[PDB]
Amino acid sequence: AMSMAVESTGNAKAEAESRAEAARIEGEGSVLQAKLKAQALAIETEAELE
Amino acid sequence: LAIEITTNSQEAAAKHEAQRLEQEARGRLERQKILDQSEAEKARKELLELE
Repeated sequence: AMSMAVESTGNAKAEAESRAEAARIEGEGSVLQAKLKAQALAIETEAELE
Repeated sequence: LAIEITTNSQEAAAKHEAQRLEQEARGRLERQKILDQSEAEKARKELLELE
């Protein structure tokens, strides 16, 4: 029982930390997409402003 | 007939003692199947941990 218990806990922490680390860096990805697509829209309509 | 009864009695008793050896054998056959599966599962713990 405890054998396949640690089996199951690791086996699910597997498909867990997978999507988890993917989430980490897809998130910091959108973080800099934010900082950037900011300066995109921020000055598109700064020239179009004028 | 009175001698065949003696032969049948002694052969029946020996058959019972043969069944004694067979059944005691099967008995700890079960337990040792059991104890070796014990050790196998003890380390199947490490199997599935690391797997």
